[PDB]
Formats: sequence, structure tokens, C-alpha cells
Amino acid sequence: AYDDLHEGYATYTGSGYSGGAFLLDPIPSDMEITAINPADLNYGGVKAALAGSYLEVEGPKGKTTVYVTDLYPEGARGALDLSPNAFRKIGNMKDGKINIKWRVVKAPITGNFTYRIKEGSSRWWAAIQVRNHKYPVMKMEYEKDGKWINMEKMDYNHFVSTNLGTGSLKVRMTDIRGKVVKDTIPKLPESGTSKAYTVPGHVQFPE
Amino acid sequence: AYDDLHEGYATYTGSGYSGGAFLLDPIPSDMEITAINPADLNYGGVKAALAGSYLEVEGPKGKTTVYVTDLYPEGARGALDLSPNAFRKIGNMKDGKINIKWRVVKAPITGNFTYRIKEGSSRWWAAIQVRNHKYPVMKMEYEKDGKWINMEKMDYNHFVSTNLGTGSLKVRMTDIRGKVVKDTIPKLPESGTSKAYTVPGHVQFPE
Ligand SMILES: OC[C@H]1O[C@@H](O[C@H]2[C@H](O)[C@@H](O)[C@H](O[C@H]3[C@H](O)[C@@H](O)[C@H](O[C@H]4[C@H](O)[C@@H](O)[C@H](O)O[C@@H]4CO)O[C@@H]3CO)O[C@@H]2CO)[C@H](O)[C@@H](O)[C@@H]1O
Repeated sequence: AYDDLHEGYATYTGSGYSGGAFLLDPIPSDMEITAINPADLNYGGVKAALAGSYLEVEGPKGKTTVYVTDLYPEGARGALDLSPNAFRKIGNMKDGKINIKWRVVKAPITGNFTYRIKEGSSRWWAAIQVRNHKYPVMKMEYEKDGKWINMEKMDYNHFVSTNLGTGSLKVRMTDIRGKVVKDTIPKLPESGTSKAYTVPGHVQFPE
Repeated sequence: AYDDLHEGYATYTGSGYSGGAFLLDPIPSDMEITAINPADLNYGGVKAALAGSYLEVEGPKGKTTVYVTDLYPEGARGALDLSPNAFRKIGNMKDGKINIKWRVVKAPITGNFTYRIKEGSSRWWAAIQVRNHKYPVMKMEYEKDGKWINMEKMDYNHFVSTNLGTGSLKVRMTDIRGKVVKDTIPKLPESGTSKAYTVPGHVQFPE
């Protein structure tokens, strides 16, 4: 995050803008993105640890920054699958593969987290995704009865729990650096949400 | 051995015609029903094992048959909480509690199972209830990729699984006698269904 380094290879793909595994839609068509190998994605034993992170990637021709929107299933350790507009900046498009170096960097964003409540969520079971986060989200907990409960991060880039209780939810997020922030999310319905929805958050990870 | 009676105590109550734990509503008011204590309800480590079963109950003044619609949360082992139209037939209501002996009997019904697919159910997660069954439903399994998958019975008298797959769902049910029957339910919804729905079945337990 502050400092980090990875060696590997990039190729390029047209997928990941819609229907990517991390459910980060919609992604603007001009956005520089990448899919990420499973080993590096699940950093620290957390599924989709690096989902929605940003990477600076260096190729033979220069450097660029990409947003991580999708899983790269066949990728070895260190391997990335870039969007054409990113690959173009750091490599020769006449090559189908290039040597790269990359690192998690701070998100080029502004403002606070946004939360996405997956359809089917309720007090009984909920999947909560964090968006617009400056650094990878390693951990998400919510308070219930004076105790802090850990949520499992899923392959689809949402933190899940059961019996979260009623009322608004106090949550806290931990980034890849170990930085902790806290926030409150509106209450979950008694019955599974007919549709997914976003809710504005009020914190951000530190610079 | 064969078909033992269970000794216990009965009380009476007007609840269970509506809002019963087993979600068997609506129950017509002329029906003889009972709530049942949790130990006897959860026969075989299976939650709501006796839900929607029928019991013959003998009290000091006679015998009658009742439909099990609800849980008797505070009930001791052996205990039943009957509807008063049932209770009156076997005991004197001026006494609050009576000595009984009871046993599961074949349901006085006809026709096939009727399935109820709980609101919220999809191919991702489904809760499927069996109604109109001649004997307690101890087991429900569905087929996927040529394998049979056990579905956990819940306190609310539905069998539950996840990732049930696509296409029509081949299911099999097992009763308290060990009898197995097989049926087919049409494909589950693409995503969470906002209302519970009904699927008339095409099989019944033998007898
Ligand atoms: O038991 C008490 C209580 O429970 C209620 O039923 C709950 C279940 O307890 C709960 O586990 C169930 O959770 C489902 C959920 O409905 C689905 O929406 C969700 O589907 C996910 C899927 O898991 C993902 O992999 C996929 O990618 O996305 C979808 C969603 O977008 O999966 C979970 C898995 O269990 O939800 C039920 C609530 O409707 C009963 O209704 C209630 O009567 C009981 O009192």
C-alpha cells in the first residue's frame, strides 16, 4: 500500500467492464482496469482482498494506474490482465504478453466510502460491499450486543454475515495497512431486499 | 418395536390457527390442531420433524386426531397444547391439564404433496415446505450433477439448501417409516421471489 512490489506478466482483455466477478459495475468504458490472478487477489487469506484496489503497473514503455474489477482465473502469481487502454501505455500492443512490475497504490479518488447492499439482504443474512475506498479493505466488522462481529469477505467482493440484528449497523473497516475506520449504515429490512442499493458512507481510510 | 404411544400432559389454547411456527396457515377453524413440545417435535435431530404430522391423542374422556401446526415452546417432553375443540373431546376443560397418551398416525388426507417455495427463494438459496403429507417428512434431497444433496429442515418447517442449480429440480422425500418418494418441481426463480408460491406435487408417501 504505502510500499509494495510485485513482479509478473501482463496480457490484455476486453472483459471486466461489465459482469466482472467483483460486482463493481458500472465501470466507465474509458476507465483503466485489470483482472487479477487468484493468489494475489486473496492476499492474507481474505477472499477478494484486492478487489476494487488500485495498482500502479510498470511495463517496458512506461507506467500507468489501474482499477481491479475482475478475477483472472488462469493467472499465475504476479500475473495481471489489463484493459487495452492501460496495456497500450506500458507495452507494445503487437505483443500478447509483457514483463511487468506493480504495486498496490492509494486510490486516485475523493470523498468517503459508499456501501452496496446486495439484493436478498436482511437482518437474517446480508452482503455488504465497500466502494470508493482509498486502499484495499481487508476486514469489515459490525457491532451487536456490545461485541464486534467479523464478516467473511466473499469472492464477489461483499462482506457477509447472519443475524446482524435490528436497528442501524455500526461497522468498522480495516485496510491493507491495518488502518481502522468506523461508520454507521442504515438498518437492514425484515425481509430480503428486492433490489440491490447503494448508501453513502461517512468515512474514508487515511491518506 | 412397532408404534409406541407417548405418555404426557395436554393443555388447550386458541393459538396456532394463525401465525404458527410451521407456516401451515391458513388453518380452517373447524380443524383439530395442536402445538407440540420441542423435544418430541425435533425427533431424530431433525428440526420440525413432526411439523404437519397428525397425532392420535387419548385423554380420560376419549380419543381424537389432531394436526400439528405449531411449537409448544415451554412444553415438557410428551406435552401437547390442543385446540379447545379437540381438547373437549378427550378431557374436561374445567381441568386445565390432563393425562394423555399419543402417537403419530397416518394423515386423514388424500391426493399428493403440495410444495410451498418460500418468499426469497431462488436458485441461490431456497426454502421448500412440504404440505399435505401422510406421514412426517424426515428428509428432503435434491439432485445436482448426478448427486443427491441433503436439505436441512428448519424450525419453520421448510427444507433449505444453497446453490441448487438450474433447470427443473428433481427431489426425493423420506418419511418417518423410511419410505422414499421422488418428484419434480419446476425451475427455481432466477433471483429472490417476493412472494411465497405453491407447486402442486405429483407424489404422496405410500399407504
Ligand atoms: O432462520 C431464520 C430466518 O431466516 C430466513 O431465511 C433467511 C436465511 O436464514 C438466510 O440464510 C438466507 O440467505 C440467503 C439469501 O436469501 C440469499 O439472498 C443469498 O443469495 C446470494 C448468494 O448466496 C450469493 O452467492 C450470490 O452471488 O448472490 C446472492 C444474493 O445476491 O444467499 C443466502 C444464503 O443463505 O436469506 C433468508 C432470508 O430471506 C427466513 O426467511 C425466516 O423466516 C427465518 O426466521
